[PDB]
Amino acid sequence: IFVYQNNITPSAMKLVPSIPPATIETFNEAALVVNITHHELVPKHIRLSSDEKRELLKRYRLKESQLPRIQRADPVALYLGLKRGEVVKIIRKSETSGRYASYRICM
Amino acid sequence: RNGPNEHPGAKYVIRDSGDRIDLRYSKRAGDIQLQYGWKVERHIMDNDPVLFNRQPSLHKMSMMAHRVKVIPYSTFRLNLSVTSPYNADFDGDEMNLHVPQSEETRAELSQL
Amino acid sequence: AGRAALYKEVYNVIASDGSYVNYRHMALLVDVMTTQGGLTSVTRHGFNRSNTGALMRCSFEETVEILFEAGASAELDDCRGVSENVILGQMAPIGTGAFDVMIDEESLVK
Amino acid sequence: VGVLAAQSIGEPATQMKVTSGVPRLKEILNVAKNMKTPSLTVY
Amino acid sequence: KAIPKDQRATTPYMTKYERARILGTRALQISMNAPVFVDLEGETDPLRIAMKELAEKKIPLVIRRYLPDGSFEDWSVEELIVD
Amino acid sequence: DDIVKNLLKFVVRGFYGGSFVLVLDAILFHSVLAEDDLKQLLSINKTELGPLIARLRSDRLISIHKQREYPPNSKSVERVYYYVKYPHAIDAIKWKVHQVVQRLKDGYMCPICLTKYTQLEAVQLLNFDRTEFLCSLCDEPLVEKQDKLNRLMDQIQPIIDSLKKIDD
Amino acid sequence: LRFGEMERDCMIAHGAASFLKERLMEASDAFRVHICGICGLMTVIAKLNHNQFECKGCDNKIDIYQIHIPYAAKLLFQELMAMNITPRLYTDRSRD
Amino acid sequence: MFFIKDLSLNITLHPSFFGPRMKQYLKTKLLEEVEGSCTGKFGYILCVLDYDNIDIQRGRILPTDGSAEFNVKYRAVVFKPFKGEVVDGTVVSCSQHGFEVQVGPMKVFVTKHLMPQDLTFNAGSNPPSYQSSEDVITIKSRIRVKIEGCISQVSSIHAIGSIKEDYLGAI
Amino acid sequence: AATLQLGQEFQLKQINHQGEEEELIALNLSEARLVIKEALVERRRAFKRSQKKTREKELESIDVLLEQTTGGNNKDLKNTMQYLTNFSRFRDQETVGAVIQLLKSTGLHPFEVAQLGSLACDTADEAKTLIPSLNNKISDDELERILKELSNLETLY
Amino acid sequence: PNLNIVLTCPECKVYPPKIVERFSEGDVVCALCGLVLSDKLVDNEVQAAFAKITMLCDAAELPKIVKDCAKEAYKLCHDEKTLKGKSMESIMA
Amino acid sequence: LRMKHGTYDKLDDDGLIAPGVRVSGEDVIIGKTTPISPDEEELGQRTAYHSKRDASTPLRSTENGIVDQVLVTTNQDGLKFVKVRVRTTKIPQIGDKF
Amino acid sequence: GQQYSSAPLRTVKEVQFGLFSPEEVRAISVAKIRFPETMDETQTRAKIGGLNDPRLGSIDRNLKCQTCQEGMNECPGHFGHIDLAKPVFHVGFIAKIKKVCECVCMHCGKLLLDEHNELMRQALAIKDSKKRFAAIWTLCKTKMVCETDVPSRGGCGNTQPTIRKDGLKLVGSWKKPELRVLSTEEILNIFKHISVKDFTSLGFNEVFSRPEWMILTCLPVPPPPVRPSISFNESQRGEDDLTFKLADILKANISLETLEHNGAPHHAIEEAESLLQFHVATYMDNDIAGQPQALQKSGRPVKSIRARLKGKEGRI
Ligand SMILES: [Mg+2]
Ligand SMILES: [Zn+2]
Ligand SMILES: [Zn+2]
Ligand SMILES: [Zn+2]
Ligand SMILES: [Zn+2]
Repeated sequence: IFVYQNNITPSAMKLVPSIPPATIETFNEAALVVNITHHELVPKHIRLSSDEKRELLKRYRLKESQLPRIQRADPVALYLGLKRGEVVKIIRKSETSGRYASYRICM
Repeated sequence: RNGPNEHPGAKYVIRDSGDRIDLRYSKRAGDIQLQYGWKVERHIMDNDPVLFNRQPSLHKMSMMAHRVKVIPYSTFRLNLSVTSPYNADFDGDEMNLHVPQSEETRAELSQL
Repeated sequence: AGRAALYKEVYNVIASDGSYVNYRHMALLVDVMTTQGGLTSVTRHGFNRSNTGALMRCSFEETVEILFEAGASAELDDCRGVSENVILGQMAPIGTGAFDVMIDEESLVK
Repeated sequence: VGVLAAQSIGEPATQMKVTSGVPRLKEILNVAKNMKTPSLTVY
Repeated sequence: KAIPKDQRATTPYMTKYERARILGTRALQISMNAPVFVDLEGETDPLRIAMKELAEKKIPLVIRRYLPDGSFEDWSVEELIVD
Repeated sequence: DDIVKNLLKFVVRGFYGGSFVLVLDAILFHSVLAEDDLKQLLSINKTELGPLIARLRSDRLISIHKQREYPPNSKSVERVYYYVKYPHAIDAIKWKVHQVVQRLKDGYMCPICLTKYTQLEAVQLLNFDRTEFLCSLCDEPLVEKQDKLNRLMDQIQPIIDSLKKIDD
Repeated sequence: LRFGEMERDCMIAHGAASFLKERLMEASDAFRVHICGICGLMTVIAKLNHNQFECKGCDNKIDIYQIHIPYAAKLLFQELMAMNITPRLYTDRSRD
Repeated sequence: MFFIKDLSLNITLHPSFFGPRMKQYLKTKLLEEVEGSCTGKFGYILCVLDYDNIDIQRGRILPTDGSAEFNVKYRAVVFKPFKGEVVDGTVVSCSQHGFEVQVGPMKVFVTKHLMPQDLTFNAGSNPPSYQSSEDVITIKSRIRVKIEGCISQVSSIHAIGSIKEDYLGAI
Repeated sequence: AATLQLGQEFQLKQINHQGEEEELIALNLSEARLVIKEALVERRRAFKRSQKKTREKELESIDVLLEQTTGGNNKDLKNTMQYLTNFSRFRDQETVGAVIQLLKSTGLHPFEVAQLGSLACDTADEAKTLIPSLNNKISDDELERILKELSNLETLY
Repeated sequence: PNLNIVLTCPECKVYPPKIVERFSEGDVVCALCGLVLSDKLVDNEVQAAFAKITMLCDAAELPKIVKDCAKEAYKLCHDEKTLKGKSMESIMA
Repeated sequence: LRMKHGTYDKLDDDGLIAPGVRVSGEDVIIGKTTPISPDEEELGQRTAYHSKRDASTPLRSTENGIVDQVLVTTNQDGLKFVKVRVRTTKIPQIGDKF
Repeated sequence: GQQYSSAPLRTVKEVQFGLFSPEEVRAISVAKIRFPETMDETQTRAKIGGLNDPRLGSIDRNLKCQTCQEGMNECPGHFGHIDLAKPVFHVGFIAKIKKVCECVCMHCGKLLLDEHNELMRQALAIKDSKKRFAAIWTLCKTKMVCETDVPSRGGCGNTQPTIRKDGLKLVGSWKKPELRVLSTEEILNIFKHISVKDFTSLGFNEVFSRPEWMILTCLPVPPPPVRPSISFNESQRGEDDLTFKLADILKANISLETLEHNGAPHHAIEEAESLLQFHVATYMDNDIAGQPQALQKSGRPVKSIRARLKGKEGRI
């Protein structure tokens, strides 16, 4: 993880995907000033284990494509450092059910 | 035997062969006797359910089954409780009626 | 957050009018506008440009263009869509016809 | 349900200084990139 | 692919849509003279006779409920709890 | 280029009349001509030279390069360069002769209906009541070389031998 | 009388499929066509008092399927075909 | 060629047939339609083997008309004629274009052009016969025919052969 | 046609309704007559079971059976049985029993072995002309040695 | 070649067709046994000449019927031998 | 041929309904006819009928009333043509509006 | 009420779209439709080879439609074909053709760039066809030169021109500026050279969809049931706008044939072609922006197939 003050040269950004499996998450200092997750409107997120996932898909009889999708550029996605094909769980507090689970999958 | 003109009557007959006999001009031949499986087309009579609609039809409420009561004159008659879901008021308004032709459908209307 | 915020935005114009609509319906709407992972407008642009069956897409807005792009890309249409089955005049997989009725011999003997 | 919701929303639309009412709803559904009266509420 | 009975996960109640259809179908058959399993009270209207059967679960039909995966369950209209 | 000229003369004898053959021979006499040179050379007109040019364009017989003489006196100069291309002519003649041989190597009709039937249709059209092939819709009666093609093929064989000699 | 898009949608909202189907087939127009089982086109020439069929060019006298569609949908296809688009039809699921 | 094959067929019961004994009705309709009928794909259907073990599968009801549809998997004997096939047959009808050979259920026609030069038609005989240099072809006469071609139509079949070549002609 | 390439259903590889693979069943007509004549016998029983609660003589014995088991609406079968009867080389299944054995040894294709027993052949060239696929697969003499044996095993008419 | 369709009652067969047609029901019925027969009843030189002719009759204010009779006439004459001339002024007049 | 099934009895010889005649829907007010080429169609019985295709303007299917006035006149270009005027009393009814 | 058929009855499930292989067109079509006339010289019956012949389906209830027999009720109608003297663009695909060209080479007919390039490697992973075509086209539109050798490959280092849509034509622009309108044939030829890997890497399916089929080498003719005649006063014959368009496309075609056959100024050719292209174009779409509309003799604009489908009260 590398935090920068203002901006980075494009060459440096290009060199970021040069060490598989290892990755480099790059955040702006000014962007991290406030944690977003503490905000009221953001319900709790949980990343999942592949075994848990395969259970999820089997139980609802789903293809990965059929899950509600979440995009990598999403601030939350960046926050948890998600990668493609990784499922997240969301618990939102509902004004009808009162606890409502949900599932999404990074693009 | 009541023919088309009297209300409780039949317009056409369909033999099991799948052939329609128009009851006008049938009397000239003079007799018809029904056999099981033939389909007779009868006038609407009391209690036949019909869909009933007032456009623009933006509610699922705006199309509802009904149970026919044959009455004279011209306008469709209907109770006023049902005027609200159709968003209907009685001045020059019109309502399309739809008769289902199949026993199956006829059932669905009554039951849904 | 986009989702919840969206629901809040919609819910306002309704309570503003004084009308009341059940929570469910608005919730369903929002979720449809969402699951793509970004806010999907309801326009010829937003949903109509998704990958759902050609017939279903061409019926809503731009019919000739959708049909040409379909035939260009040799697109397949499963015909699980409502409007598609309608155009073909066969019983839709909804409501009454979401399942199928069969005769069993077993109970029939008894 | 999908229809039943669509109707359920669009109907109270038929019976319809912060932008409000139908024209607001139009902004919402269109997801207009730019809207007339953007605003915040700060606590 | 026809989930076995032990594993049937759906609602044992008969959804209104079902009850509607079974009624229509059975009533139709009755109108076409297929045998009736209940002694009439003097009834005439087929749709009535159909409901008369449904009350006693004499209707000999079986519902195939497609799950979204493509598979299905088969419930017998006699084993579905009604209302 | 004597063998190619002989093949072209044989093609003129086979394809078209003598005037086209003479025009080709005139082009053979003079190295290069531009769009007006046949007209000065020939007593035929330019419009009729145009029908003949369209006939040559229909086939692969010859080739055209389209060139302008650049020097800016008035509108400059439209010069067309007609040069025979041997490979295209060889390919087209081979395709034609082989196709001709295939055609040489390669029935029921009703008078009133004007329909047409075949052997498989014969099995269908047969009736047991009478003895005859009957039409389908109208039920009307049905009614309705190689050696000569082989002799004309003897003419084709000299051309094939000439093509083999040109090849080797 | 016109039974339109909105009116339909009310039916879907009641979830009555049978009625909808009837009202868009028997109540208005219904048409019976034959289609090849190789090319999904309507090319099939059905000549029957004779129970004879050929789809010429895919050379099928054997496999042809019988369907019912609203006459308009028929036009919609023939229109597309006339516009050089092939709306092939199939009674089996190849994608599975 | 007389073969056996496992075949599938779909059947439609009018509702009135739904009494418990219905399975019998199924086997009835199966035999009635299938045996003696022809199908362009499998040829002439001859007889149904394994009458007792017939699989009913599970009967589905379709939309309007309320008539039960089924899929029956059964095993049966059928005749499929083939091109380049040598068969034996007895003449039935005679035409100037040729005599029509009866092979099993199938009537094969032989064109006079498919017949040897020495073989000639005779209309001066009752019935009309084909009198060659040696053999005389008449109705009851037996002739070995190699089938040159076959036309297969849904529900029917018709075809042609020639006795012109060696090891052929009258039996 | 016969290159020994047949229809999709007529492909050599078959499968039963149990889902088990099978080789195509081809029949010369001796037993082909018999099997059809066979099944009708048990078929006749089942009719009477539920009812409770020369070769010329063969033709009419079949016809009566065709009037019983078959509804009588089938001419083809009436045409077939007669066709089978008259041209049957082997009358008794007992005779056929050895024929079915003898004919299949080398593993010749079903279409081939069917035409062998259903048709009268003497010389190898006679057979191999009528069945062109037998040319390079089997020696001439080995074929005729069977062809000799076949003519011997033919049931006397 | 044939292609002409005639309507006949297979139950009557007595006469050729004697029928009535019902436009409202859009069906056609034998008047005798009252059987429905059918259903779903559906509901360069010249141009130059006629141009100048048109102008002439127009300036003459002759009613269209006259104009069209003359048009018809002229079409029949047209290019025929016997006319053999007259330069197109004589024919138009 | 192609004749309408409304009764023609009311027509006077000229092809018009003399005024004062009570008429009803499907009645034919104006008997008009056209010539046909025999070879042109030959559709149905047209070969036997030989002559004239029926074009007559009927009264409206649903109307009725009394013919008030009928006038005949040549128009601008000389064609004889006719107008007909049918009066009817429409009494206030249940469905009527105000 | 329709006549019984012993065909198996099934319901449609899958529906697959594609383009007509002109070969398949000819396989299907029952007539060439040479003659622009409608009815016969006798003025009764049919031209027999004109726009409407008994080979195509027939209306009027009294005519039995030779090919099917049956009725006007039963007959589905049948398709005619027309052999275009010179190939033309299918209008709807003019855009996508343009992109395709810009994506591929104009001589060796190979995909510009290559698998070796990383950006290309990335884009090819996309499973969505449309997106793949778009992404790739972002790359390939930029690079104007096919290249013979590349560091870790096809030949023909020719410079790939810029293509601009102008007035139903495509114009090549070489800086090498060399400006040349792009004829149909050369382009079609290019598409013929496109490798299977190539176009299937784009949004096309080797079976159902080929750029070759996007270009028109031949054309279907709808039966009259698509384009029926209507009668005014029932004694006057009314013809359909589609029939008039077929008459135009025909006449234009015949002209171009003859001019090509003989007496070719090549300025006349290029015009007569542009005429054909125009007729066929407004046949499929009348309302294309910037072009002149085809006006029926009454002054009303012709109602094109697209107009029939497009708006509310269109077929859909
Ligand atoms: Mg009102
Ligand atoms: Zn086909
Ligand atoms: Zn009658
Ligand atoms: Zn037809
Ligand atoms: Zn290149």
